[PDB]
Amino acid sequence: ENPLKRLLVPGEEWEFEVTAFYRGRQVFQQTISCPEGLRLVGSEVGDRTLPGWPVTLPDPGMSLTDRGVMSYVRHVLSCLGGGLALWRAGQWLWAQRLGHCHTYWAVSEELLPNSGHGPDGEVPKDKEGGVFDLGPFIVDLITFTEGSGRSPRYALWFCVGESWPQDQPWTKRLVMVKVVPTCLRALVEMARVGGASSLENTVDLHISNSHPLSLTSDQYKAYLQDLVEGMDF
Amino acid sequence: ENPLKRLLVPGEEWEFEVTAFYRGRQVFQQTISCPEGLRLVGSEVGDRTLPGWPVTLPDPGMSLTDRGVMSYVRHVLSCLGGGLALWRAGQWLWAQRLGHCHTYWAVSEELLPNSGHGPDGEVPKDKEGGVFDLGPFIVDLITFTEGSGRSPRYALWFCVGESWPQDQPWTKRLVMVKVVPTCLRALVEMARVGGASSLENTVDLHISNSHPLSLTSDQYKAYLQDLVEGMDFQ
Amino acid sequence: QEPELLISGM
Amino acid sequence: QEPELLISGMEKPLPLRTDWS
Amino acid sequence: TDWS
Repeated sequence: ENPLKRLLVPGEEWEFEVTAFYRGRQVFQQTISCPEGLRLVGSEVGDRTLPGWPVTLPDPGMSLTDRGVMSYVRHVLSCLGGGLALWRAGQWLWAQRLGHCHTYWAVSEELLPNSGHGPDGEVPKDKEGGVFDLGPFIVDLITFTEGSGRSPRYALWFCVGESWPQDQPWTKRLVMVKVVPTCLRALVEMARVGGASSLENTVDLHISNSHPLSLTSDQYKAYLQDLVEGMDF
Repeated sequence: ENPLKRLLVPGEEWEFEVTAFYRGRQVFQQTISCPEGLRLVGSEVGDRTLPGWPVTLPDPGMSLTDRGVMSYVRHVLSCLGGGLALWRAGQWLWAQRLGHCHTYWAVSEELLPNSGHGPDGEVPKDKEGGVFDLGPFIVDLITFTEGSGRSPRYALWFCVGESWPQDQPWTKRLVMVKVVPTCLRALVEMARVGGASSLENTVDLHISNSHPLSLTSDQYKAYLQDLVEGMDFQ
Repeated sequence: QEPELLISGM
Repeated sequence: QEPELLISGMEKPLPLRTDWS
Repeated sequence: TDWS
């Protein structure tokens, strides 16, 4: 009855879009759906026994042009070990660092990882750490539909093997990974177009067992409010 | 004989990829080709006797979601006037501010306008301002093919109606426009892939009447060298 | 943190 | 200019190492 | 190696 509640139903799988950048250049993109989430890894062998879908970041390639720089990328990748794990449980996203690369994270904009205020945290190794709560996200999204606040951020950016580029151009970092749970992207775009009129617009939530929805803003905001009332704060 | 020299043959037009962002969000992207270059305008028109392909930046639209912010964007666009002119004279790119919006520029990364060293300059209003020189670019491209230099930058970023966002998140700027002469993107990509083997690779110069070229790294570096010996240096 | 517009004339 | 890698396991700085030779 |  509330289509958005499909987001949190037992057995649900979200799609996550992984985009990797080596020194400010997009080198890889893959979309994952898996109940155990995903692991950002370096090689396609060595660890094949861990839960979570392996997302192998590509070898930097061997060119006469930038081999000094890419050599560093290659070493970083080779130290990923079990990887950087990311998964969902209920309304929360969790991450854990299973290899040797110290990894910092922040929730930020699609195009700019480091808006200046520094990392939200370092991904823990010996315990999982919460990196996202859909509860506050949806509160902020409703505020956005009411024009009382900016578009909520949903892009998880990870800096791998180096300190967070606080007050530094992010493109200088060897390995930067953006992870977007694409449902959140879709929810924001829906609010964005919904503010332009009261005509119906289509949303694909990009989650398991969910066909596209065609809602007016009034209906969407109604569903958002019903959703957030059943969420944990 | 040297296919790369077609970059500078009189009468040829470069393709320019123009991408506009309102508050960090891509709102527009078009490829433009015109002997008199292009003019970034905000649909006041107002003169039809100006040179340059008019590139009309879209209305920010009306939404109950970011009404206040888009109002500022709209104001900037309403003050563009004759607009931001960008055009080529041989190996040089030139920019001139024809309207009332102060505009700052840098040659920077594809994905990041503000590398942290501030703007390369302010686009002047009553004379041409040089924003790019293919001479040094090609010298730096050759260095890159020899492994002893980073790839040269070629992405022109413009910040329109606000100061350059030095030490600030560029996504907060109302109107940022990236302009990529796509020949330069292609030249850089060709060197990158060329370093990885002695096989032929394909490079498309994206200029008028261009067709993809199939060159080995040796043939490509020879042509870069021949090209650079034909260009002007001060 | 409102924008400071830099437009001449007016 | 050079990146400074934050990778655990990289073995202590040469001064913090016991010289058994 | 050029890190700029």
